[PDB]
Amino acid sequence: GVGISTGTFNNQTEFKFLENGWVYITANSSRLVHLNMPESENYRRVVVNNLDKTAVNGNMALDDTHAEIVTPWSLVDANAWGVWFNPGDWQLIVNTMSELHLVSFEQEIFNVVLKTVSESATQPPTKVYNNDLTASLMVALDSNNTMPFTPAAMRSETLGFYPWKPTIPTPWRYYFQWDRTLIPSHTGTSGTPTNIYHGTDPDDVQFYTIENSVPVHLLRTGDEFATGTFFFDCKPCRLTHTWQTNRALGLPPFLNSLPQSEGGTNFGYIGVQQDKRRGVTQMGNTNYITEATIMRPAEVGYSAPYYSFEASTQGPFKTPIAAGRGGAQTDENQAADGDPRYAFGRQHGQKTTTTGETPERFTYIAHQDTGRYPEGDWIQNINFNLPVTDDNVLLPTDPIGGKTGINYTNIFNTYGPLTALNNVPPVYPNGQIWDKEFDTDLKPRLHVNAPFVCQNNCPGQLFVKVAPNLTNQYDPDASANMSRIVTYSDFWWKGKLVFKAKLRASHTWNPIQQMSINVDNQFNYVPSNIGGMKIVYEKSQLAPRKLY
Amino acid sequence: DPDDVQFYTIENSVPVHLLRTGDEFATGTFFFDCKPCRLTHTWQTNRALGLPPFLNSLPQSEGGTNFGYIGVQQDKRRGVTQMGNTNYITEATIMRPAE
Amino acid sequence: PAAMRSETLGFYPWKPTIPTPWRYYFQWDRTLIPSHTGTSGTPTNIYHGTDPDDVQFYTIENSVPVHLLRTGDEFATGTFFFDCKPCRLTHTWQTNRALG
Amino acid sequence: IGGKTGINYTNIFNTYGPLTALNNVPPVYPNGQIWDKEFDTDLKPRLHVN
Amino acid sequence: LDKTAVNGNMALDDTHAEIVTPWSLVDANAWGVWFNPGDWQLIVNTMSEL
Amino acid sequence: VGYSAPYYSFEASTQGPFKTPIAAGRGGAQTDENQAADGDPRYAFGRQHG
Amino acid sequence: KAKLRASHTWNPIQQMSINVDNQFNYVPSNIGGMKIVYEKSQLAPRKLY
Repeated sequence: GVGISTGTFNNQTEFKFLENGWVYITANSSRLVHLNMPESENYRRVVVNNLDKTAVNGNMALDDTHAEIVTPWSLVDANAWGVWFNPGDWQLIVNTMSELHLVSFEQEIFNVVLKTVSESATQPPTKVYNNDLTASLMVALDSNNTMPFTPAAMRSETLGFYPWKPTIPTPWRYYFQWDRTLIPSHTGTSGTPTNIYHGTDPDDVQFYTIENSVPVHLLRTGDEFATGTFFFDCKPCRLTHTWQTNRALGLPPFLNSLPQSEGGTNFGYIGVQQDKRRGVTQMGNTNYITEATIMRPAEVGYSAPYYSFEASTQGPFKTPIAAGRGGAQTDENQAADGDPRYAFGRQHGQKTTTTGETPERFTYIAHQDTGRYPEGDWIQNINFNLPVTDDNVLLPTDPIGGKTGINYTNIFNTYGPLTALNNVPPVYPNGQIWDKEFDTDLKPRLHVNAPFVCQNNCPGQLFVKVAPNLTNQYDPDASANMSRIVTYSDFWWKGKLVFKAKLRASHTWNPIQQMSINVDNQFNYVPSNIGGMKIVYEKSQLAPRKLY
Repeated sequence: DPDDVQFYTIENSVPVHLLRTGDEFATGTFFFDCKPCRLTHTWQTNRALGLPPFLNSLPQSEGGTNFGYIGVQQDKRRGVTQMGNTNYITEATIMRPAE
Repeated sequence: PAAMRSETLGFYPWKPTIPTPWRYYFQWDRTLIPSHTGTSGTPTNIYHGTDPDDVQFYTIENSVPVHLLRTGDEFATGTFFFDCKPCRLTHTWQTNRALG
Repeated sequence: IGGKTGINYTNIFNTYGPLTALNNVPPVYPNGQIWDKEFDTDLKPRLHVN
Repeated sequence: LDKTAVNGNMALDDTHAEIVTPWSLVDANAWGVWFNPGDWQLIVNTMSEL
Repeated sequence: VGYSAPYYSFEASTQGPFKTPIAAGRGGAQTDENQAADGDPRYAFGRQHG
Repeated sequence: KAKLRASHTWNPIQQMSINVDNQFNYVPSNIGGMKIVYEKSQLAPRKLY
């Protein structure tokens, strides 16, 4: 029936508590989605090459060169934490929960409406909107994962986070292979290094088309679409942060003299001469046992070359790392590498009533201190003669290559068989939830963008398109653009994402750190005098957990 | 080093079959447990993982010099980077799933 | 694990042994910029304290049952079963130059 | 390296990769440790040195 | 601070924070607690894996 | 077989510098105690333990 | 034991084929000389992510 509804709005979060301290969290999300017909119906192979920016010696990190295929479809993405949780629900979770399992995901398109636009061309402009009871909306769910995975979170291009604001899909595009050579330079280098785009190797050509690879449904106003329930197989995610670094693992030394009266200046003393002590050290040629030299079981965290850019065929890129600075939670200006910095618009958090194309940004400083403090590291000769001398110690202030701004910590890697590290914390709201595992034979131990990893497969991407509404004047033999009736679709999209969490328990006398509303953040959770919302970022691993 | 010495002899370690001109020896079927081997290569590098940026201004006519453009000033862009101390989002700087 | 400090039980049955005073680490933020015999002045050697988000004050009393053994009582832990991987009592000499 | 006459490239060098074959630590009688607890981290070390 | 204030002694750092409890720990996670030299001789000379 | 590491690397974190642990020590050090170097543990102990 | 390949894309992928620049590498010579040239294995492409 033309006038029969095919679905119901649902944005409730239901916490069905269950035996053994577990809780099934079913996140419902609903959105009115607005879709226009594509600029063209043709798959386009477009190449970007910003030789102007990189021609300036010293700017090679600004290389946007690439190739892509701009498809006539659009992508519906619900893979951001802000499509399923308001700040209250996130508080409930990250305060009262310890672990979080992804269970299932569904989505369905319903109440499809297609309209047409006609313009009068009268001296005072005016235009009218008419419904189409016969137009179709093309829907395609790529369940076999034949298409490339393009998680729109990276571009802040998922659906909106507000249940009461309409959203739009992202015009889907995917990469096309390309070679590219860009020798790095510096301000003051002569001439111009080789900055060349060489085209595409035939070995790597892959042109995917939804029409030729996925079933498509011609939905009308009285038709509906559902995906079916897809069950995840991801490893559990932990909502608690480890704080112990290598110096905080094991049995501390016995104190042979303790403070007699309380006070910040009354320290205690081990009271045993350092080379006369007892214990286990891997430093085999020295008798000194000190907190910096006592054997620890393994290593927490690793050092990586920071602000390294590596180059492969496609061009330079940055080397990713698991975590950033340790103890940098106080200041955003000291985040440095590792910690992710998000930029996004009014759909995804920025005060919806702001003006201008500048986005809103922040840097996520995680609570887990699995990081490094490069200005504290040093190498010294094996002979370990103390106190050390200039020639036998490589301080972070010693230039490498004669460059005063570079030091060995920039080129210094320590990931070995003894490394231990954690998965990336969830980022709310602008963070990804799940990411596909690489189809490489040997796999990375984690991903930096999504706390969960699809071990085998994870849900297909939903593609939408407004079916070509053709004028009578159509001739496929012409090279000119297809004449089309201006058409667009407002359709409701509903999702159901199921989690499972475990309720936390206190192991300590002291209380722990929790999310709370306070006067310094009161107004970030309520609409303004003109209805302008914003969703600020939230931590996810407040409570401490014992590493060892 | 004496502690590392290992001298082997076939005679003292394996049963030896004496095969005359009228004899034959068969080893017997062996069953492997090896991991699968893929006869396809992977062309993507870090620069080609994920969703490309939306090209605000596509080309209008074909030609070797007719490149597309993104249209948004780099410091003014939207997305994610691990370089937490800078606003620039670029194809060389944007976060990628792994390496 | 007391082995790291050589504070485990003794190794002779005929010599009595003492237990070790138990302690555990708190959380301290501490910075120390390395130097050499030749650096000028004194680089930062600062202790910052504790960040409230890493504080964990455990007590035995509030976490574990306590058994009050008088001069005629006994306490048996109960058998535990391990799940470790095997250890080898043999070594490898082959380096890369000796493979194949 | 860096002009320090007693620091050579081998001091800042790492050759660990997808090809490293290495063994577990041998027991040390009598001051060695017998067992250890695995760290409660999401990604865990391949061996303990203790 | 006194020891580490001397330039070039950073390796001798011992600073830390600990909780001193009224409890004592019984630890038998060492080899000598269990095996005498003769038993070790036997295990290491006659056994391959443990 | 085996790997190289930035031996006697000290790495700083929130709690202060620590020595980057390595799995195994030198090769050929069995013939000279002066070349024990990193990797191979050194045990210090008392009259309860040897 | 192997699995046959499918075609996930519009384009034709690369394949090994005899061509005039390489035909004589697979036939004996007038004096009976054989040679076996090396052949690539992973000709077909696949999507990584």
